[PDB]
Amino acid sequence: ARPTVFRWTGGGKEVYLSGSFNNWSKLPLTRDHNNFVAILDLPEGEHQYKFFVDGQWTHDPSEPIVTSQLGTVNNIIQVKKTDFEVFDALMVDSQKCSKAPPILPPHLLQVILNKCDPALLPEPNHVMLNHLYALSIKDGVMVLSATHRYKKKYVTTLLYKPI
Amino acid sequence: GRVKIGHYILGDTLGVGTFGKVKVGKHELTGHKVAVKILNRQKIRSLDVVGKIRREIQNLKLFRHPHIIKLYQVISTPSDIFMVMEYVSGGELFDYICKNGRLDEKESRRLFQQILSGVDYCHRHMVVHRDLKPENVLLDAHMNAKIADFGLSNMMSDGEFLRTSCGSPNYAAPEVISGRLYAGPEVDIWSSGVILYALLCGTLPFDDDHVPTLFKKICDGIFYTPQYLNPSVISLLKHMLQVDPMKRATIKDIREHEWFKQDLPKYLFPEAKWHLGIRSQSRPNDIMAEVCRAIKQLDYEWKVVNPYYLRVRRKNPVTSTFSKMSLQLYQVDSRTYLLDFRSIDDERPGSHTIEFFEMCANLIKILAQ
Amino acid sequence: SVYTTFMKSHRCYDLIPTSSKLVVFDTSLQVKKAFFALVTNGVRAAPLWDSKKQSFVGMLTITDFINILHRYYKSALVQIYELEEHKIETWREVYLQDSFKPLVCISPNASLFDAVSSLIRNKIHRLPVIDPESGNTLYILTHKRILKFLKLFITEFPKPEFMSKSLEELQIGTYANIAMVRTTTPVYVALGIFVQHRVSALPVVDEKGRVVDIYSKFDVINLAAEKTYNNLDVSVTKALQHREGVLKCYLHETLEAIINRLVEAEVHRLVVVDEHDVVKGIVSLSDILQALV
Ligand SMILES: Nc1ncnc2c1ncn2[C@@H]1O[C@H](COP(=O)(O)OP(=O)(O)O)[C@@H](O)[C@H]1O
Ligand SMILES: COc1nc(N(C)C)ccc1-c1cc2c(C(=O)O)c[nH]c2cc1Cl
Ligand SMILES: Nc1ncnc2c1ncn2[C@@H]1O[C@H](COP(=O)(O)O)[C@@H](O)[C@H]1O
Ligand SMILES: Nc1ncnc2c1ncn2[C@@H]1O[C@H](COP(=O)(O)O)[C@@H](O)[C@H]1O
Ligand SMILES: [Cl-]
Ligand SMILES: [Cl-]
Ligand SMILES: [Cl-]
Repeated sequence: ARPTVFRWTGGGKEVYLSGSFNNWSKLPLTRDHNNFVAILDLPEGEHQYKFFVDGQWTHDPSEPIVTSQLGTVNNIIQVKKTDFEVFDALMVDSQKCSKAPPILPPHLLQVILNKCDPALLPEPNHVMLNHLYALSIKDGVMVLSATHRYKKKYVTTLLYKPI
Repeated sequence: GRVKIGHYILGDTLGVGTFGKVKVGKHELTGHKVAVKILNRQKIRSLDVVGKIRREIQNLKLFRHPHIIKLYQVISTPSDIFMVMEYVSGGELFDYICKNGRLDEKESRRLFQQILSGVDYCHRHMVVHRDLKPENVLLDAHMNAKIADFGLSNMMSDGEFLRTSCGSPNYAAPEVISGRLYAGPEVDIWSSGVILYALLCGTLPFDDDHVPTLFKKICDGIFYTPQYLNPSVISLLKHMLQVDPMKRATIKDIREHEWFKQDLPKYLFPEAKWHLGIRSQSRPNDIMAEVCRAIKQLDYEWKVVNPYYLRVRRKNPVTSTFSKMSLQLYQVDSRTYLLDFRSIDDERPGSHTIEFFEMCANLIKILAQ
Repeated sequence: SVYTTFMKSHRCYDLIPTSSKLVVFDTSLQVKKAFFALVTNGVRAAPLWDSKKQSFVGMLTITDFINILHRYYKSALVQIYELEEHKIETWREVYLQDSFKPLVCISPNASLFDAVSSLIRNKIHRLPVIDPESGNTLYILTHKRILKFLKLFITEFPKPEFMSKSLEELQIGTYANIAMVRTTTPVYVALGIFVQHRVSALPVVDEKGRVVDIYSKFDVINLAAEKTYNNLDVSVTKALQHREGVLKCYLHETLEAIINRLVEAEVHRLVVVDEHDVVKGIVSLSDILQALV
């Protein structure tokens, strides 16, 4: 089974958990600072629980409830399959969630084309990759340049395009 | 009456990090100790930090460096997420520097090397741990440094910058406190620089009770060098704590420095004018008004993210392939403003790189400078 | 064969340098501006992008300049109007009118053996590496780059039976009907030999049969560089004045030493010269790779 946390946010001297999972037997919760807990595992399905806070039977109103035919207000927990796997639980949580111009960084002003083999160029900073650089239009033809990385090697492509 | 997660009994609280509570965990049978970060799913969704945690877990799982706290396993419950990590007895490095005095040149170096080794491992894995302070550097039984709390850390994407002004003001880089766009590693170098000073002096290089003068002091990059400080380390601190990120030291520049190389153990480290886009001198809103009247004129679908950041798409007339590129208007000076063209990697066709140049050439031919 | 199995194992990607340059010309670009760009950028070949077809149609090399120069030169007194005013697509449709040869390209994932075979199969020197996923050209692979890589393995791994064997006993390359020029020979005539014989270099000989210099296809690029292409009446020796001692090999020399001599001097071919310093044959980089594959 998958471990489930039962935390009691609220005061008290003695706090116990009673549930469908343990045949409604009082289970004492451990207190750290001020809060009371119990990490026990439950089979994937429907479970009903209640708390015994200092001689009083209460349900956590922040958590979902279910009123019986007999008028028994108990807390309910639907332990889902997604709640056990980390990336499955984080995926369902993302789905559940439903000026002046920036000052130019100096990194972009640094080029690998201006600063031996003419084909060979220095390794560029990850930040200047995929950025478009161009040359002043002389003889009515535009020159464009950009550095792209393929696997672990870099390729700076020059395009001579007339305009 | 034992609180157990996995097979460890949860104990006392070690502290409270970026997004969660950290507790000790002693094994039911072996007595092995772990540090458990407890993240409440409902709380980590109240802040839109759900993606931040997904990435942090992904990264820390793949990592395995001797000076970075190891993430052993992640246990998910319907209520919370439990991050099981390695436990170190020695506690905070900050506390070591407090209870005991400043470290000697030998020990200061030893620990600085270990920290920088880990800081390098992070960068080499495109992970930039922002918020790098001696409070976040932990120590083991044998005095070994260990980088912890990757809560404020972010990824280093190709072509993209970072904006978040995260971490302690004393350790934050001038660009971080100025809220300017940064690449990533350069801000960790500044943090590593202040950690180094803290080790050698026992005090902070940039500190004042008055916050405005502290920020001035950081952006002025001026700090006191005590007489006991070795001029070689003073030259390292000067290079590391440079206000200008282009004049600032790199892990390579540090590796090469004389003071660093001394007694450095083997296990720690391995081993014709061009212009960026166009410069229109018009009003920032007037430039954005011109580009939208130009993007639609060339028949291209776009989605406005920021009043200065735009994402555009165009369908090929032959291959019918849709290619993407992003536009961003930066401020060069008080008088001049520049538009930036960045490629967006998609997912047989034509050619992604040349197709991107074709797009830009169209919009440049009908734009200023 | 031992070297053939080595080439079939290593991928094209391993030959691509850590960070490189790649010049791509649009087919609509003026052909004179295209050759001047090859010079200014310092690249011997460039892939050609057809904006209408949205694909790399071909490559623009020095052979194109050699072809335009010879096909359209009238005299030094009159300008080569056809070279001055022509697009790349306009001349490509004239040159490849009857014989239509498409783009020859290799994948970075494909083996070096396939790349070496593809060069000889299509009788070319420049092979562009194109990634199938992106479609972008990454690096232009040559014989010199493969030979430099192979020579690094030959010196570390044990030398075979033919490594210690002579060049005459193994018979590698062309030895009959060698295309040559003289000192008094003009550039236009030399360019003509390059056209019909389809060879990379022409050895320059003196009054006697002895070889004094070597006029390569690379030395033609100097005319575009110095802006001296309009006078092709000039002698070969006069053209070579812009710039070394001539490198030669003998028929009795070993193949391993011949391979080492080429890569150490960084040349495309060595001249097979006899005792009296006269030309007897030739051995190209393409020939060595042929026997080894
Ligand atoms: N991949 C290719 N696709 C199309 N044509 C090509 C390719 N490679 C070379 N060519 C053509 O082959 C001819 C001869 O080229 P080549 O032998 O490679 O010359 P060079 O030795 O100067 O590089 C030229 O007309 C050139 O355009
Ligand atoms: C009182 O709570 C605890 N007590 C433990 N003891 C060793 C007594 C251990 C762990 C917790 C805990 C704390 C939190 C939390 C918080 O404290 O904010 C959020 N979600 C939690 C989930 C658990 Cl299991
Ligand atoms: N001057 C030359 N005369 C005759 N054949 C040559 C000459 N130069 C090279 N070859 C041959 O041309 C072929 C291709 O070589 P290359 O174009 O020089 O790289 C090879 O078979 C060479 O032997
Ligand atoms: N056998 C040779 N000896 C000396 N130089 C040579 C030889 N063959 C070619 N060259 C020179 O190599 C240059 C051209 O290089 P490439 O054709 O790329 O190998 C020219 O400067 C030629 O003069
Ligand atoms: Cl804390
Ligand atoms: Cl320890
Ligand atoms: Cl301190």
